[PDB]
Amino acid sequence: NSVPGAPNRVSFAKLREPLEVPGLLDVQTDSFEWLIGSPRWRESAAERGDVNPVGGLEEVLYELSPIEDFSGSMSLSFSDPRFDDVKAPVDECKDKDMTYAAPLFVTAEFINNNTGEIKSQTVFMGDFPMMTEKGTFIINGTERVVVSQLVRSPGVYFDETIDKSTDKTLHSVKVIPSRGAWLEFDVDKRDTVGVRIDRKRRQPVTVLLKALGWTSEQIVERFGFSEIMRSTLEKDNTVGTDEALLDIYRKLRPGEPPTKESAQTLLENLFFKEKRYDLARVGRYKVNKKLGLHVGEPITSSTLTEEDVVATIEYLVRLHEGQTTMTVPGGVEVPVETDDIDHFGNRRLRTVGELIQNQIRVGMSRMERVVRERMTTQDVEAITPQTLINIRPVVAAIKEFFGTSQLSQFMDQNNPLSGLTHKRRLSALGPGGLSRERAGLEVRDVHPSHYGRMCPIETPEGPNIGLIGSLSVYARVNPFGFIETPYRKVVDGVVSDEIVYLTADEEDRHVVAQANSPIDADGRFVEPRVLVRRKAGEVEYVPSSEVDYMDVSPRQMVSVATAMIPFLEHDDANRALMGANMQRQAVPLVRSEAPLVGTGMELRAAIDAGDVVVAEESGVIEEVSADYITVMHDNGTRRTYRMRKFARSNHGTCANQCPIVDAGDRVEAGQVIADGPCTDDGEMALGKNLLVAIMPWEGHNYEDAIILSNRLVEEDVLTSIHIEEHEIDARDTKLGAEEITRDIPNISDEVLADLDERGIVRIGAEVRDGDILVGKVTPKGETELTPEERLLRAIFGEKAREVRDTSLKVPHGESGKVIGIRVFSREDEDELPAGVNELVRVYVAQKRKISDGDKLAGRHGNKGVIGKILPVEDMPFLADGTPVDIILNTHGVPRRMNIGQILETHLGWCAHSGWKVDAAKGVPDWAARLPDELLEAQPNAIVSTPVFDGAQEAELQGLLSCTLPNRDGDVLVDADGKAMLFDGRSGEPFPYPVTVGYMYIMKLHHLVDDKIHARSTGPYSMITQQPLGGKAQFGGQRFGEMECWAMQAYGAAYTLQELLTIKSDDTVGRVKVYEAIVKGENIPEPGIPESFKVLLKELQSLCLNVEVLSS
Amino acid sequence: GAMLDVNFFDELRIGLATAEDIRQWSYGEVKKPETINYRTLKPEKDGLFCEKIFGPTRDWECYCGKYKRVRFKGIICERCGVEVTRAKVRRERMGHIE
Amino acid sequence: VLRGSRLGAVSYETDRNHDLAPRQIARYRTDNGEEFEVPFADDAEIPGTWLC
Amino acid sequence: ALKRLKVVAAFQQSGNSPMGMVLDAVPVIPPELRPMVQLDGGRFATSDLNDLYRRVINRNNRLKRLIDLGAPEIIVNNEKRMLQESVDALFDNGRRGRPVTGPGNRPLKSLSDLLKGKQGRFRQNLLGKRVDYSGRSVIVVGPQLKLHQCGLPKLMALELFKPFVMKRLVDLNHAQNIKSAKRMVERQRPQVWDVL
Amino acid sequence: QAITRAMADQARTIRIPVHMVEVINKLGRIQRELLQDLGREPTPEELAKEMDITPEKVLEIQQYAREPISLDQTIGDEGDSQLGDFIEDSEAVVAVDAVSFTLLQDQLQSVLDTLSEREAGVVRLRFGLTDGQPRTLDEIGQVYGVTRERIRQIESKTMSKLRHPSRSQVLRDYL
Ligand SMILES: [Zn+2]
Repeated sequence: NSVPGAPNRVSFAKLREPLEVPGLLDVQTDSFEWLIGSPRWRESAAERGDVNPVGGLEEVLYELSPIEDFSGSMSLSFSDPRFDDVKAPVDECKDKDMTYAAPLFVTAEFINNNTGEIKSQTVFMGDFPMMTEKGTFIINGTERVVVSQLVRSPGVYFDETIDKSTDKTLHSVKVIPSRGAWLEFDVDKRDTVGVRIDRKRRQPVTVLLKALGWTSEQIVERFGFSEIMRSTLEKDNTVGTDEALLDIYRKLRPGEPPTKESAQTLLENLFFKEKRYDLARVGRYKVNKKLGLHVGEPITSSTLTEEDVVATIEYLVRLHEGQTTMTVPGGVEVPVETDDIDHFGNRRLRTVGELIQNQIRVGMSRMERVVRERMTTQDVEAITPQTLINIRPVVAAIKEFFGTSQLSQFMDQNNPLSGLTHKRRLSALGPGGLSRERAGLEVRDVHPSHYGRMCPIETPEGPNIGLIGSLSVYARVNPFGFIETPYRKVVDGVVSDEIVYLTADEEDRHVVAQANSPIDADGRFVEPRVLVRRKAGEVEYVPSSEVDYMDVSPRQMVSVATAMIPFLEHDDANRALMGANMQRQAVPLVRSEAPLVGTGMELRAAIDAGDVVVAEESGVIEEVSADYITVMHDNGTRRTYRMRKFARSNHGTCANQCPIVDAGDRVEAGQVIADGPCTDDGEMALGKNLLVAIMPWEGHNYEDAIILSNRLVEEDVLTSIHIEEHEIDARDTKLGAEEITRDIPNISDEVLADLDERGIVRIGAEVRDGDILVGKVTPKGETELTPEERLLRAIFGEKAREVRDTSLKVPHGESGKVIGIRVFSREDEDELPAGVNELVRVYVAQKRKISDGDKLAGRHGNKGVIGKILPVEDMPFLADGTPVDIILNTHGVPRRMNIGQILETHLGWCAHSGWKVDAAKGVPDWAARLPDELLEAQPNAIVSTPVFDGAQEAELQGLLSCTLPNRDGDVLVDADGKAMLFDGRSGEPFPYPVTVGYMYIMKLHHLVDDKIHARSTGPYSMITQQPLGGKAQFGGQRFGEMECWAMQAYGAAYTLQELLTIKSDDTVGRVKVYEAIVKGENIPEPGIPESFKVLLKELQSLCLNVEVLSS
Repeated sequence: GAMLDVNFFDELRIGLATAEDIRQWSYGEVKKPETINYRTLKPEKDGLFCEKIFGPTRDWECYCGKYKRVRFKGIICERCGVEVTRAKVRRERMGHIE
Repeated sequence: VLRGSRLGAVSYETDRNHDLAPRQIARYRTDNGEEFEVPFADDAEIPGTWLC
Repeated sequence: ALKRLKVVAAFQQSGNSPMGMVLDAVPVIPPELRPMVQLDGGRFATSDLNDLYRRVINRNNRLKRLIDLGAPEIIVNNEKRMLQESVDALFDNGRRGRPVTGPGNRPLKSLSDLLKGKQGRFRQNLLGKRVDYSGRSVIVVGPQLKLHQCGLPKLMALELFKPFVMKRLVDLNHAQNIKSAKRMVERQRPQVWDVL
Repeated sequence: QAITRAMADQARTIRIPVHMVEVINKLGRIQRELLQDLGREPTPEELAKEMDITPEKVLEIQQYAREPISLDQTIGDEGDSQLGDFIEDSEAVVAVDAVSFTLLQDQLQSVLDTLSEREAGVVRLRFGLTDGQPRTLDEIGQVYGVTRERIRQIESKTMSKLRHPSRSQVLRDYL
């Protein structure tokens, strides 16, 4: 429901949902339209207060303007950014290898103070790349996703450590800004209060207080409660503000002579001025919230203050003393406690608009440096904003962010789930956040403040586990960058329908119930004591009126890819992590059916991903073809929607779109009008439903291998289309110009048969490994030919052929049909790089059957390669005569704790066969909580068990005991879920019943045709002469240290020597080995490897006299 | 001891090279911070890629093309100074900066 | 796949040792008394100074 | 005195003189161990040691100009200190001070960086290499095999055993010579599997 | 003047002279002004008309203004692999060309050996198959005591013999 033409998927769920799932690309689109300053953002911010908001671009231009030279006689300031329409639409940008962008215009203004003159222009600032309707960027023709970054927010961070020599609690502070110099405040093993101002040595805090200008009477009056402060005031042996400033200056800038004004202004121009220190709006907000300084005041003047420094030291000494509350004079009370730096109220999120804003700010700093620099040279009253402004650094900053950055990534296009999960990703690493090797084991953990904000399950399993996560389903992001999650407000024990979005601090202040606690039909709790979540991750039982919030749903804590695993709470967390990560490696198949047992997430994850065509406005379908759908709206006007037929995605797969509407059908707004890569009738469909048996079978499924039927090869069940793109270009050389032609040097007319009369293949032609695709030739020059070659040319009459053949050929192991050619030319005014006269792209598509070595999976972490593809007739078959389609091994299930796959197999059999609960003498006791019209189902019913609220084991037992016969009255699978099978080879019945059912398996993008390589002799490196590495070359395999130790442990001196000399490095021995194999002789003796000679020349060039001695 | 490295080694000795060792290994002094010509892409004389110091770029040719076969093997061209020999000696000849 | 050339040629010849062109040896002397031998071709004019 | 006598006795008991710790000439590594290659498309790529050597030559030539010009000692000492720091950055970059960076604030790779570490000469190229006659694929279970047997896919075996099958194709008169035998193996004629 | 001429001499690895650095800086200023005052990256025709040169000279200057990339930079993101591990040495011995040339030398020597002695000697001394030095017809004529036109005539008749299918079938595959 709520989607206008959705298929009827009956749900096993028992609880009502108060809040619908949000837009699942809001994390991208809301941030970028904040950065623009869209009217949609402006009214959405006007809804949440009238706080006079400013966009990201206006914020950067306001904090930059006005730019003034040293004399103060002239100023340049910016205002009012504007965007034109985009230069070309998204499909044209992708087709023509362009960037989807819009021109940005700002209003610059120049003031000459001594006369009074306003010279105002309108300055073009560059082609700003725009975000499409799905949260992506088309940068140079490719679709890119900017990933949000998890960082530590600026603020004050109090913490304590316990000593191990004296066993004292040593408290400390760090106040860390964005863009500034740090300062700390320790309390050491002696009773002293220190300062390490800007990572210098140490000094007592009274030095810093006197340098700020505090007398000892003032210090005693303020810190009169602290014996620590009294002792460190007495033991400092430095009295006087000038003396303290001298003591600071003597170590802060060592070597510079202390002048009085420089010493007096060093502290102010290091911290308190907006040039070199500005903790941001978030940092000022967090400092004011921690110390309680300004309660309701709007956040401005984001530099540090002396009241902030004195409040920090006062907080530190009261924390060391052991109090729990304090108040600064002129503020509110705050609790006194230490800080956790991994807490999600201290970890913020630099989203896409903020990352682009930082790069704009970096570019405009260089622009204003050049503004001052050429403002001093040029004659005044002759200059104007377009003579002051050089926009080339801003253009280059945005360009080098969008290409070659860590957080601007190639979009994951395997299926719609990969695409939707690449957005909504929170990566902790990148430029400005922690590394991978230098990251501790404490930031890779799941913290109790991730509940509802980050998913505990979905994370990589490689060396990135914990450093990349995913947003939860209901989570929002603050104006400041903090992740919120919604809660239902409960008052006097009655759960109302107010939804409040709480960040992790306010959640720590309250006590939050659980979404499945019982409710007496008006909101009032049924039980007397409710299970809750308290301040520190404590889970208790409190009285029912102590509660003041409640989760909106179970599965509030999970993400999109994790909410699609049925029966998740019966799987262990390792196998759920694997299942969620393998779900976004499935390939699009040629037919794509939807699961029998799913959760309810598959529809919304398919509409929100965007590979489905959705009717924007209601109408009636006027004309359908395979290329377009044109609907005629209710007021005259029509609209046609082109489909994307057989388009290569970023990873080689196919991106077909198929209409699913008839030619007179009435559609509604929001109704799915055409399918996508991996969807069936509008909902995400990544695999196929296959009949499974859970026996072992003759060793062919030993240790996660898999046996398949040959029906899945004959009937094209698991068959997929993969497209490859090959590119060549013909540019100018020193000796002439390369050209694309059929008149190649000496090759036969056999290999020139499929080439049209410009040297490109014909569309539809089958290509093998080594076939010419584009015939190119380059000018060679003049060389000296061998006497043997000259004699052969004189015998056979051939000429010199002053051009050298360098064509584009199909690489090793590839084939397919040529389906498309895209040629760009210099003379037709296509925008090619300098030098290139022509560029040709050929598309070769092939259709891949399933074969052994290919990797399949289910949704519960059960992967495995195919070991055998049996014939149909030697497969275990039911008493019907029906063969099974896949055989999975028994030994792999119970030691992995993923019996969600077994309960899915049972429910899938019941959904295939259908059922009918016998409510003759009333409803049976196990079906008392079953929703009505789950009390019968037709064959091939689609059902849905949601994640933490689904079908119970009592319900699966009952539905197994009532299920429909096949064609005769023959119930083939008994009340345990087990069937009697026959052996396909011997013919005898298997002696015990076997578990059968329908599991939804999917085919993963780890196919054999990409994995296999071999090499006898190929390319070699340049400095050291060892083989290159990789399948993209020919590429050798590496024989490293551990393999050498295995050879030495065996005792294989000759095998090891031959591997390390005449198979890598011995340059004159490689050729003699080849010649000796071909002539049939004995393999010769090895020589010195070339890497040893390179080592000796590097040791000699470090001035070391290394020499080899004889005897 | 051995310098061509035919594999009868007994020892490998390391030590500290003096200036006489350095300017005895060297085949010539490099005295320009030049690498190749920007137009013809051929090495510059006395530069970091010089053929008179480090040996020729093409097998058995000099720099000016005056001597171009194995018949002239081991002689030095009287014009450009490039010894006509193999091109793989540019992995073996050192130079020095004074 | 990146493919680059250090701009030189590799010839396929048999490195013989017998039928070689005649050479004459000059001897030069720098201003600190060092001495060097330069093998010039036999039919070639020996220069007056040489950069050693 | 014990810690001093280690290095004083090292210089005594050998034939080393301690004068080799100060440099009067700097050796220059051969050119093809620091090459300048021309890529596809006319672009050049070079090897980060040419920049360090060029800094040494530039500052040395300018020092010769200042000494023969007769400049004051402030200028001459600043030039000598710069020459010393450039030779230090050639041998070991970032050991003393800030490293010399290239474009993009990336530090240049000096002569001691070619030797040290997991990616240096000793551990990357000498104790373990990449090898010819070498393949890789993905394993499946072979329960019909004996213990001394493996199943090798024929498309991998044809590439590993390519010179042996070229020799045998010539020997059985399926090919006239090694060139046409290599063409038969590359185009995968039906005689190739019988020979393999 | 000293700072600017030194920067022209010493800024780049491949040294461009001072006058070419001056026209590169001129083209840079012209291109910046046209991009600012046009709202679009100018064409080579617009640059060549603003700077009074031909539209191919603009491309020659713009391709001389390219700086080398580094062989020692990490081309990956996680594998810590440099650029120089991806560049195939396009001038190494291919190890099957080197043995094919050997077998071609042997086969060509066999086919020449099954002719007559003086007829094979004429072709070997003509094409320099023994010492790499192709002599002329008068040199071979004074070698065998014959005249130049008779040397040319017997050379033509040996080429007619060697163009036979019975000789050239074993050598057709080596081209
Ligand atoms: Zn020469």
